[PDB]
Parts: sequence; C-alpha cells; structure tokens
Amino acid sequence: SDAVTIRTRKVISNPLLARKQFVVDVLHPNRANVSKDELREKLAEVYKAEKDAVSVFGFRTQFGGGKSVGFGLVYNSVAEAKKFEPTYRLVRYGLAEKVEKASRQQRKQKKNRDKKIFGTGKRLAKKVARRNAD
Amino acid sequence: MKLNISYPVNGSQKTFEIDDEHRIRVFFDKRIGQEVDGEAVGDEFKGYVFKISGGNDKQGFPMKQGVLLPTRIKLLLTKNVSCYRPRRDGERKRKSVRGAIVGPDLAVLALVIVKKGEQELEGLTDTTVPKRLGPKRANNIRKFFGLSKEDDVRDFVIRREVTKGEKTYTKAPKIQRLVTPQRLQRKRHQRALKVRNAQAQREAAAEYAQLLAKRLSE
Amino acid sequence: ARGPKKHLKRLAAPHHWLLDKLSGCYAPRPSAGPHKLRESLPLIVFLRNRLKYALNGREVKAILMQRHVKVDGKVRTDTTYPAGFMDVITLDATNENFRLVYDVKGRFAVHRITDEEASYKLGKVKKVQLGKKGVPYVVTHDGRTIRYPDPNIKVNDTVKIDLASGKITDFIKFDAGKLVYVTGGRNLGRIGTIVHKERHDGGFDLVHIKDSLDNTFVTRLNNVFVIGEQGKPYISLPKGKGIKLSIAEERDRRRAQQGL
RNA sequence: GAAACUGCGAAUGGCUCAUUAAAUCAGUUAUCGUUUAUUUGAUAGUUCCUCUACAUGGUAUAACUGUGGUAAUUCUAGA
RNA sequence: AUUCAUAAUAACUUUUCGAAUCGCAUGGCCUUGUGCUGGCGAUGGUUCAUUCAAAUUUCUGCCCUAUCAACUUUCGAUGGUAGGAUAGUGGCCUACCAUGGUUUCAACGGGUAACGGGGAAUAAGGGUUCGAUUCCGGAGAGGGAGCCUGAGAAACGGCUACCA
Repeated sequence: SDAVTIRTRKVISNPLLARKQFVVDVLHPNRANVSKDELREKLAEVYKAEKDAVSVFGFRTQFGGGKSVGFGLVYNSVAEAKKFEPTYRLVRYGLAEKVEKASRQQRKQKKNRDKKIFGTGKRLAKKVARRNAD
Repeated sequence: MKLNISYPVNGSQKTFEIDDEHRIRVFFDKRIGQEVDGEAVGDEFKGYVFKISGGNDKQGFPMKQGVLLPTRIKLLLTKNVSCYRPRRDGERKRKSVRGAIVGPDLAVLALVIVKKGEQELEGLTDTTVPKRLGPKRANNIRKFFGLSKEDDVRDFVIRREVTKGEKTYTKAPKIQRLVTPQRLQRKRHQRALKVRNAQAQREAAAEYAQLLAKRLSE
Repeated sequence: ARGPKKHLKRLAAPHHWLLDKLSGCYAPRPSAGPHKLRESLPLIVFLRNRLKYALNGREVKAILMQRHVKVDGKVRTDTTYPAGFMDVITLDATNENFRLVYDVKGRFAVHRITDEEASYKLGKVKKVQLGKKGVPYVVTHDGRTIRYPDPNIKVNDTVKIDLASGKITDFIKFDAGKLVYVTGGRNLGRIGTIVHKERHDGGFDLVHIKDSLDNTFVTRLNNVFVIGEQGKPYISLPKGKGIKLSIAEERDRRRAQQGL
C-alpha cells in the first residue's frame, strides 16, 4: 500500500465546549482498515493537537473496502479534554483508569442488606457478640 | 428475673440477678412511675429508693406507659410515641405490647435510682462516666459555664484531643447561633432591600398617577 | 391516574420537534414554565437537534450548567426549560444571539440576529386587569406580567418588553393595515395584513388576513399575533418572509437551486 | 466524608384487560361551578407598644456512649 | 353577559403571613469604631397571574336479544325551598312539600367467549371480519371495605379489619 488520506468534512467549531467537531473519512485503497491511533496522530499533526488531546469515536467501513467514514472531534488544551469527556472513552485512550467494582447483583444485594441495619450496627455487633458469648 | 439498674447522677448502668420469689414479692402490682424501697429486695440495697422505669416480659415485648391490665394487648401505634419507630410518613403498625403493671411474668425490670442508700455500689456508685458531648449553642455555652452577655464564649468551648497514630491534634464543635458580622450584614441588607423596594413602588405609583392626570386633560 | 405525568414518550411529542422515531423511546418532556409543552421548544432539543453543538443529553447538561445559555437575559440551567415563541436565547462564548420564530412550513426556525435588536421582545398582551391594591397590570402570552401600563393597551394586542426591567416601550394597536404573524392551526407560520375581523359573540372571532401575494385566508383570533405596521415589522422576519409557496413552485425553485 | 435529623421524591413508571353496554371512549364545548406542590412574572416601610434580648429567646431528641430482653421480624425497652 | 376585577365603611378571628436561615466576595465612608454602609447568589414566604395538571361538564355517536312491554318511587325515583357536606356545581344527603321522569324513535331487563379509540386484514366499489397487544384514555393489584401522610392516593414494591 502507498498511503491513506484523511479528509475532514462538516467542521463545526463549538466554543461552548472549546472543541472542534468533524466527520473524518479515510481512503485506504489497499491496507485493510483504519489503524485508529494513526488517525489520532495524523489529526494531531493536521491542526496542532497533541494526540492525547483528540478523540475519534465513530467509524464504519463502506461496503467493498477503501473508504471508512467516522466522527471525530478535537479538544484544545488536554485538561479540558479530560474535563468535558466521558470516562469510558478516556479509559479507552489510556488517559484515565478503569475502576473495578463488584457487579450489579452484588452491589444491589449489599445495598438491600444494609437497608436492614439502623445506624452503624456497632450496638448490633457488640450485642450479638455478647449474646452468642453466653 | 434480671434487673437493669441505672444511676443517672453519674450515669452508671448495671445488671443484677435476683432469683428468690420471696425477696422480690414487694415488686408486684406496681406500674412504671411508682416508687419502691431497696430494703426487702436486698440487704446490700438498704436505704436505696427505686422508681420503676420499664422492662420486658419473657417473650421480650416491652411495657407501655399508661396501659393497665398486666397482660399482652395489641395497639395501633403512631408517630412520636414509645415502642415504635415509623418507616414512612403516617405508617401506623399494630404492635403487640405489655401492660405497665408489673406481674410475675416479667423477665427483665429496669429501675432508676432516686435516693442513694447509706452504703454504696461497687460497679454503680463508684463508677462514673463523662457526658459524650458538650454544649453546642452559644447560649447553652453561657448557661453551662454561667457567663455574661459580654464574655465572647468562643474561648470557653471544649476542645477534644485525638492522636491519629502519633501526631496529636484537637477539634472543637462549631458554635451555632452566634453574633457575627455576616449576620449583621444580612440583616442590614434585608432592611435596605425592603425600604428601597417600597420607595421604588411609591415613586412609580406617583408617576402612573400623574400620567393618568396628564392623559385626562382633554 | 393518581397524580401528574412526568414522562413524555416518543410518538407523543409535538410533531414539529422533528424527533426521530427510532434511536430512543422517550421525548424531552418540557418542564413547566412560560409556554405550553405542546407549543414550546426545550433547551435540549434546540441545542442538540438544531445547531448540532451537543451530541448526547449529558453533553448539553455540561454545556448548560457551565452557565452559558441565557433565555430572555437570564441564565438557565435546566435541560428542558421550555423556550417558546418570540424568545431571545443567547449564547455568550460565541457572541451569537437567536430569536425563536416559526418557519414557513410550520416548525421552529433558527433565526440569527445582531447584538442590537436582541435586547427586546414582543408579546401579545392577552389579558389586562385592575390588579391588587388598585394597580393595573397586563399579562401576555409568555407569562410576563407588567404593572402600570398605558391605558390604551387593550386585550389581544401587542406590547414590546425589552429585557432589562420590563418597562414596556412603544406599543401597537390592533386593526386593519397591521402586519400579523400566525402561530396555530393549519395556517401556522404565515405573515400577512388584517383586512377584516368579524366578531361572533359567544366565541372565536375569526380574522380575515391577506398575505403579500393576495392569498386571503381566515384564522381564529387566538393564533393572530400583530407585529406592527404593514411593511414595517419591529423584528427581523425569518428567511423567505412568510409566503407559503405551493408545492409546484416549491419544486420549481428547488430545481432552480440545482445547477451552480 | 459513614450514620442520623431536616427537605424532596416514593401518586411517575412498568404490567395486565377481570370488571364496565350511555358506563368507558372519540370529536366538540364549559367552569360567570372550582382545587393545584412545582416552573415562570409581579408582589409585603404599618407587628408588642403608656417599663421590653434584636450585636439575635427556649426546649428538646435522633445519630452517638454505655445497660438489656426476645427462638424469631427492617422487634425494640429503660439511662 | 354578572352580586366581576377592585375600592370604602362597621366590626370579627383558639390572629394566617409580614426572613432569629445559608454560601462566596472585602467594596465604600470617615468621628477610625473592629462604627456606619455595600455586592453577587442560595433557600423560604402571603396573594394574584402563568405552567403542569385535576374534577365535574354540553351536543352527537356504540354488539346481539321482544321466548325482555312496561320500567323508576316502601328504602330519592323527577322537581321546589332551605340546610348540611364537599375544592366546588348538583337530590350528593337530610327536613318539609309537590307527582313527576323514560319508552315501539325499543325504555327497563337479559347476553357478551366487550375495556374504548387511533388502527389491521381484505386491492372494482360499497362493504364483511378483527383491534388482549409498541401511541392516547380508563380500570385493577387474590376479594371487598376503610384510612394516615401529602399539592396530588381511597395508594397496595403504605397501614388497619374481615374472607379465602
């Protein structure tokens, strides 16, 4: 393969969020696919963007290969890129960390078990220790 | 028949065990609020006077103030009364409860000391416990320490100490209902807002009236 | 059913929101405010489905709650604050001003305006009354009430509230020879001049309106909104100036568009 | 920043079609026959007063500490 | 279209409301007192309007059955007056008094394997059949009744009683 080409269309400036929104389309006549991080770096060197401050999220390849169309947006000043952005995408680009939590059933069971305790249960714990002691 | 004794002068609490039917016979047919003597219940309790406060039967149901006929009856309890705590607004469960007249079927009876005897108790009179929390309102601070109206009670507040693992530091309650420049400023703003709005209304009404008189000069 | 209603499903939203019937099973449900939800436009619809600024619901939540979008010169944070007709929604970080004026076809339009003229707003005075303590007060279609109006402001008429403190400036009468917007029923969004008003006692005084191109029609008086002298409206009219083209010449001009 | 007090919500949803034959329901009116938290807009110089806190009145009570019963309940008793 | 809006007089009331709340800012004045004043907001607050609603409501429209031709009024059925009760109209109830009200233009009764509508099938038409079911409206949480809280519930992932 010789090259892909990335064209940005319908560019909208959104100063309400300090960002620019656009529809990327890439012509990759040979390779297979997009290699999305290469597009992030390419859009970084297109405007001036420091590629950890960009995010392209929507992508789908046209029928019969070659053309892939998606939606992508650039934030200036990567602090706002961490600010006005959903957490799943920031984890997806490695600029955040996924928290681990128990699954929905365990959380619901724990909430509906400590709905049966009034107060801290320190009196209940002390009382049950004393009352099964003798 | 266990006996939960309390001494509220120092706030000490204990449990005692009496297992003779004849040394407990004086306790029968008294409601809560009555007063008994410590003579026939114990030679250790000579001179002590008790008030009957509460208790629980063999099944563990409590006793309710007021109800006679020392049996178990079901009552529809509402908010802000003993023996019940509501789960949502206006809930009134029918709970079963025991009569306040003390009979032989009681399992635990709880008493309050009202006059200490000539001798003392090892775990009750000797033991004393501090109150957990000092006063929080500023006038309650003044009433607790017996202070003046010009005393600046912020310096009398109790500062409880604590060590995290080594680095000791103290904390003190935030005083409530205090004279403060913020409150005086807010009161000043309230007065100024009222008078300014009223004057604006008066002058706009005068302008409307003179406009009407100007219009009706035809 | 035991109380009020808080949900508004898709297929039950107002049709002129142009909400896609798939991709979601609920509609914004404009919360209570100045306008009826059947004839309003929430902030989320305006900012999400018209200017394409936000993409999700939380996106426009984060746009609004940074204290940006002002409706009638007052900061709104609610996603479904019901911005209605003749409202003057403004955006600070882009230095842009808007005015909700109905499109010719019937739904809401996005009418850009200068910074001047965005400091006033017309309102159809709907009932004038001697209020409490003997003061007179007018109340218009947008829920505004104004105390001490001029005695010549009568019912079904138009006043001009600016934005600053109310304080109604020069107002309009209601007769023949006056430009008129229409905001309800089949003849929605059509601008013309009153030629005749027939008053039926008992209800629904129909109005005869003649447009720019001599297509007369009639509406009920509830939908009439007088906007000033013929040829001199006090606002900027939307694109096309409200003509209601028939579909044949709509085809004609649309293929006239095609080709350069 | 747990617990608990306070405020709000829990009267929306979601499910089903047993009842119901001018009943429901649809279009069309009415409220000069009324209730409405909320939202939006306006709105309140007048209060005890012929001896007085206004640089600011008072009580509780939870949570808490520690004392207990009941086989058991989202049981609760007394301090 | 009014005994409307509103205003006035005479009073009346277990005298309702008229801010003892909170955050962020450190401005201004001098008699320099830690004196006077002042911003940007938050939360309440009586009434009126508005919005979300609610509740009653005018006209007209439903499937089969005459082997259902008289029905309603002892125990409100239709109307009058007055009261009570309700958010309020109203026989909604009560006291008294009138003898009315519906119908072969199908009353009343009976049946429904009946929730109603937007709608679906069926391409000459009109029609014949369906609509429990994605939207609108009603009703109900095993059957009934009652009720607290609340702006809004005769609520049942609220309570009480009875029945199974």
